[PDB]
Amino acid sequence: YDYHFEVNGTVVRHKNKGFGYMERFFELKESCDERSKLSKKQYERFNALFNFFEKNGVICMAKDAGTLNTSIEINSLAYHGKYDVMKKFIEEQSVSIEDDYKKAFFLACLGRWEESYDLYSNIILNSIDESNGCVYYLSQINRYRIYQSITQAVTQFNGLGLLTFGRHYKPFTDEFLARIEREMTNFNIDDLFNGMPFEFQKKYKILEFLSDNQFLYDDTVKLFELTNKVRSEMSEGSYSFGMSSDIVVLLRLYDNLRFLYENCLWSVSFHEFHQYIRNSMSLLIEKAEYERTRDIDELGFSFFGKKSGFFMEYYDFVNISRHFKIDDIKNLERSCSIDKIRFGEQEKIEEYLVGIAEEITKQFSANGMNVVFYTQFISEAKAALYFAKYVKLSEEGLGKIVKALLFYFPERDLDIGKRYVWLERLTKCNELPKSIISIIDDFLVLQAEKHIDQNYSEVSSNGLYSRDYGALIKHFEKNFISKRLSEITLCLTQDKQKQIDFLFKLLPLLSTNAKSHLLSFKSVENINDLMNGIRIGLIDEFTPEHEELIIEYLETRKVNYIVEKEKGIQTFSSNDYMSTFGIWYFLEEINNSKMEEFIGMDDQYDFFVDPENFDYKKFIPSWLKNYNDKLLGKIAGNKHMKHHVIEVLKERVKNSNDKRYLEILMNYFI
Amino acid sequence: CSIDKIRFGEQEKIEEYLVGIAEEITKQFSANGMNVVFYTQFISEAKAALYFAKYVKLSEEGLGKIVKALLFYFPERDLDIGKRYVWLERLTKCNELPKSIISIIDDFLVLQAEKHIDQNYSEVSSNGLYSRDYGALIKHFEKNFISKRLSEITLCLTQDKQKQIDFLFKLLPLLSTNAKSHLLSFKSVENINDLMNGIRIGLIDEFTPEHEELIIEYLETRKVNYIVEKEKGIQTFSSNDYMSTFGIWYFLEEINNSKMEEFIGMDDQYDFFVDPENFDYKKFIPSWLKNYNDKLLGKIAGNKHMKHHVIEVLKERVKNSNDKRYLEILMNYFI
Repeated sequence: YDYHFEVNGTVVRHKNKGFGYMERFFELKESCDERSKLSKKQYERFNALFNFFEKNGVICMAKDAGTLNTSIEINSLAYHGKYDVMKKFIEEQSVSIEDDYKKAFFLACLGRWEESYDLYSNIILNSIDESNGCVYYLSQINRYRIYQSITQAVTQFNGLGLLTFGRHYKPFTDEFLARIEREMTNFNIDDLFNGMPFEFQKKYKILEFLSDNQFLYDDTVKLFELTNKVRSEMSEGSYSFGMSSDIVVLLRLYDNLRFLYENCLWSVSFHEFHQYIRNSMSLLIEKAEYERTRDIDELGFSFFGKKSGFFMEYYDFVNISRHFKIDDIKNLERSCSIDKIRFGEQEKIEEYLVGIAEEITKQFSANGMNVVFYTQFISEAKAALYFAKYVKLSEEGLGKIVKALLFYFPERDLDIGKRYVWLERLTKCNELPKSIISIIDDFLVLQAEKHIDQNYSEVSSNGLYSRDYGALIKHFEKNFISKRLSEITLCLTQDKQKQIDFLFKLLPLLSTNAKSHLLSFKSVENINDLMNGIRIGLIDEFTPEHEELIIEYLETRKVNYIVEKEKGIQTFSSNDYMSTFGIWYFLEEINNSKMEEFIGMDDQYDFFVDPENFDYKKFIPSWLKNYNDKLLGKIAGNKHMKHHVIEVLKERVKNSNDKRYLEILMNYFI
Repeated sequence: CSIDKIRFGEQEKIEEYLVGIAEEITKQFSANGMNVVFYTQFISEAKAALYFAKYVKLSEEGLGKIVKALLFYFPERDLDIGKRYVWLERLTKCNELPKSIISIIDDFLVLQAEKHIDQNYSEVSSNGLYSRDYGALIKHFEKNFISKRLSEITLCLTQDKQKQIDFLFKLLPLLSTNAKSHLLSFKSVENINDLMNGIRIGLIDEFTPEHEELIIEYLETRKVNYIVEKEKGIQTFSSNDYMSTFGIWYFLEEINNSKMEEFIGMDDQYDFFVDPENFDYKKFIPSWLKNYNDKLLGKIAGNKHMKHHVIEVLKERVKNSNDKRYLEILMNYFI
């Protein structure tokens, strides 16, 4: 406790009433004349210290305070996702025990935990020379955190991991758990630092914090204090002023990532460390929304135009891609406008996104699925391709990304509906060239080659099916036709049942001889195809067979929920057809005057049909996020709906962090 | 969060903790023994407990002890007069101000009317809230209120005592009819600054048409002076003039002279309220809505002569700049 060593590189003295020795050391640094007044045996020791503080980024004190720059370098292969380079490092003869400690970390990052548990164990038996407990102590910790990772894996593999993994996997044999359970029983992680020689203690005191949560505590308290200071500064007008709250948050985050990855500590894979980076980055992105919107005069234009959390680099993309979940990112997409946040280093990011797509192919196409690695890696692969919306990628890099997100991605963790959500996000900073549409068209002819049996369906959670992949094609290029889809339409018969419905949903993609031959084979006979007909652009003016069947479905609904309420069941907006009927009646697409008797089936349907009768207490505010441009124009034209739903928007502007509700209010309703 | 949407229970024994805060204040400033070590940590608890008592329901008998410790016995180095009003107003959210507390707030205005026999005492505030606001707090919860001890001080008044002139005039609607009759007899009007210094600051409310005849005479000669200032190059006059007070009292019908439109365009701000139809909105800076009070923003809610213009000119900063207080104007006193 003789000095504060702040995160910028400066030194402020505290609890030092004696002599000031770090005062002397930087007077010896920048003055070569006072140098060589030393001895000879104490001069080769000086070249170690100048190399040491240059690595750790310690600069002169607060008196001679130079302008320090915000830079970071993590020279760790596991941080950058160099998966092939680690496999060529593991399949190589090790020289030292310091190279054994890195392979046991590189196996553990590759999900090869049964080998890393063994490889950490060989370090423990070979680290006998007392050169330093630094190898022996940090391997006891990393092994016990592997065993904690195995034990919570076999609880979620032989336990919950049957219906969510596809089978009852046993990636760890019973002979393995019969070995690792008795070895790690009677092993106290609190007794590891205290049972360790006195040469290790008071020479490695900073490593005692790795046995429990107190290596995160000094940064957790600072993160909670500076969050309230930023949220007070975001409301009181003050920007980032000098050494502000943003750079202190960023540099502590970078020191934690660089201590843990360079020293190969397996604490990188905690939940509590993934929570620290998540709350450290979500504060900096929230402060970045406030520094981009510029209000005050020229004092702040020089203060921070866009730096210290206001600009994004390669190291910031990787932290969000690895340490967030998707609902974590889905928070910030409406609290912040990340599309307005400039992402730099967009060529180093492109090497990261290609390496992930080229490590799904080497994991899900060939044999050896490696289900242990599949648990850890699939979150990072999901969040990287979800957050790849805002980077600008070249054509040779996007082709490996789309061809993995479509084909090689596993269906257990990403269904067919959560592929369209992320293929569409790759059209924000990109268009669809002729090389990416050809990959999507390679995927539609693969599913069409699997729709022979009627038993195969498309389990979609978002309601978005394999027809929307071709709808994303026809959004950009209207003049496109499909080759192999016009060849599969030659075989039309009653043999394969699922070829009937799937080829109908891709009608503008077909050719002239493909569309006419399909209409000669079949026609429309259900309103389910009518909902499919609007999405393919089939029928503009509905024939009165449809308007009969629109209210016929409503009449069967009037049969349905009356006898279903006696049994307690309900089909409220199951397939959203009657809700889509509600928009159709509201946009005056149906000229029937018989739906006044159908009022009283669903709350969404009662909103569109009789807004004077529908009490607006039952209105759900999320419905306004799902209405297009033309629908909100008619709501701006009404008087019955107009001056009442603003009170719903008035309680969502000042109580929800969703910035969409402000946009629906100011652009349409006022 | 929204702490008003949090229900508090055990209010029968939250009150007993808030009374015990009020007694330890009283046992340390009605008494001269101030243990300063205990003062360091107890006042931060006593400050926060009275601050966070906005969200409890108190009694009438238990609220008498809390208000007396807040107004009289709280130390001034921790609560100045600006902050005492911030917290007395917080105690009147869930507890509508009863007559036993209207007595105590009246006791506080008398006890500062007797602290200005010196001419050298100033209420060192920090929030821009002063003794006048406590009088507004009584008038808010009881309009038909006449303070028959502030009346019995402001009548016994002489022109030598100047500090209580600028103190009891700010507490004007609480005084009696005989008490206001004597009090107005010590201040009159001399020059064109004196026609509005005691009104635009003190609200003497001399709303006579002979008074406004000299006001429209001043801006007419200023319009003649504006022609002279236009020949000099700078057509704008002094910014310390009442250029905003021109039309705010005109649109709210405190100036009822018909010759106001003949002197249109004094320097910059005159043409807004006297003529919104023939008004150039490109010269209108919409940052002026900060300097408007609640009622003028409520007054322009029924202003159909600029209703197409005031909505868009407010959005031009709200949709672009990060103005958290301009957004509140669109929410409240607009639409």
